[PDB]
Amino acid sequence: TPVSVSGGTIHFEGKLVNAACAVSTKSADQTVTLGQYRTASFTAIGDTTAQVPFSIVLNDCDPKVAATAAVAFSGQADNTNTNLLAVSSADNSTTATGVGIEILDNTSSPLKPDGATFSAKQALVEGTNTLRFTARYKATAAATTPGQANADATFIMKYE
Repeated sequence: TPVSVSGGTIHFEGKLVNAACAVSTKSADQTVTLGQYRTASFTAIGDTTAQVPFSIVLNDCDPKVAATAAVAFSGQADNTNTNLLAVSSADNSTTATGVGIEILDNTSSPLKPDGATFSAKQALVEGTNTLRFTARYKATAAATTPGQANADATFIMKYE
């Protein structure tokens, strides 16, 4: 018996600015796999899947230029809960409904995906610095439907 599954990926891009730090070329164009989940196991508004880790790696940082770094995220927001990213599918596949994608900083704080809600400021050390995040699905309806649940977002660095 086939199973109904919801899952997909989120793709992140950012500007390559030679500011206080330089963003790794790997981090500035990356795809994070969120997993596949049994659709029937989403049974209530607010159900969430496991947090999937991803990183933004900064190279060649100079704390003398800027003591701290933070990140904001921008994408098309879910209409039911605008603190989540709306999900989409490829043309050959159906889109899941009743879920959005949540991004959290390393303090476990969700970030509104409006391009102006920045993560907790992190102290920089000379050279390479790792900024850690997670992503997951969050149900926006009690009854969800199966399919692909992908998103595209941009990230924005703030050095202070």
